[PDB]
Amino acid sequence: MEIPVIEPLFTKVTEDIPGATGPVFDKNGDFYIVASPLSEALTKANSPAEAYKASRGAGEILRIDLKTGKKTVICKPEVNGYGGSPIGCQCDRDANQLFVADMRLGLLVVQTDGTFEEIAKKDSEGRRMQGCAYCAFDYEGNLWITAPAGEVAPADFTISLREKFGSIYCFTTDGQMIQVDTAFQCPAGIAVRHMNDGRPYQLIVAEQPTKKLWSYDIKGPAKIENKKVWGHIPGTHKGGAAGMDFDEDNNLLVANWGSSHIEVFGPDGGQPKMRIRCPFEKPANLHFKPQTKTIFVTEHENNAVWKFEWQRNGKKQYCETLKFGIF
Repeated sequence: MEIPVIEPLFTKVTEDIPGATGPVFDKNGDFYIVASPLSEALTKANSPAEAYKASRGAGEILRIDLKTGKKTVICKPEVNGYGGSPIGCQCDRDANQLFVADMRLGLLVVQTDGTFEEIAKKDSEGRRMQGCAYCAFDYEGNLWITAPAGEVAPADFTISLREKFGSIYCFTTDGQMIQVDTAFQCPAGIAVRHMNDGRPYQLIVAEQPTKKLWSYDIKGPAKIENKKVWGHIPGTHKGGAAGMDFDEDNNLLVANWGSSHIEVFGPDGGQPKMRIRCPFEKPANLHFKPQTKTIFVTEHENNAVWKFEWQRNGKKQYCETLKFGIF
């Protein structure tokens, strides 16, 4: 019949964060969120004129106190007077720093004290870098990245909502920014499926407006092939798959922005196995709290962050692993 639905109790975490996104935990269990006024301007009326304007500003990386919901500004990135537009974050393993996809600046590495380095003006072949949105570390330390925006600053902001110029990258452990595919209409969330023993072997990439999840076989660092449609995202609403994350049994949980649901895919994809009804239309991003069943969810109806309890712990993030396994 219909896909099965559950409807958990979501508890409020924090609010008043436009385009709330990039939830992430660092190595000390500090919780961060990113504010994206550019995202908000893109989902509103007169978005052409509004978002162009909003792209001259800077988004924010915030630390959230989990008890009180109080926000502290960590970083308002900008380079040569071009404001950053961060979206998605991952924490590094060997040092306590955030890798941050940025739609104007590319990829950033942001320290807890608020300094940041911009990683790449150009890719490995000398093409100008594209603005990035979501990223995912594999257990080998390669960062897989979606790039829905056009060329990074100083180019005017452009985004692949209608036209197919969104790209995929892999930033390798030895410092190469390699473009691994292109021609997506607004690629969004990205994730890496691993074998039980740690080998990365499948890349899952969200393509938002087309309501598809794509998969590739991972052959090695920056080596992907056998592009296929892997999952179908329900609904005909404006929006689609955004952020996504794995639980410890490799179920993929996907924010279906505009649908009021987080979709749950099993290891083999296809149709979602279940759906999770949210008390808001626009779930945008999600992230498990380390060693818990707790999922943190950002949403653009109330511009807030919430949490709920899932069936099992999240997949261990890269930052939770140990370089030598036992130490």
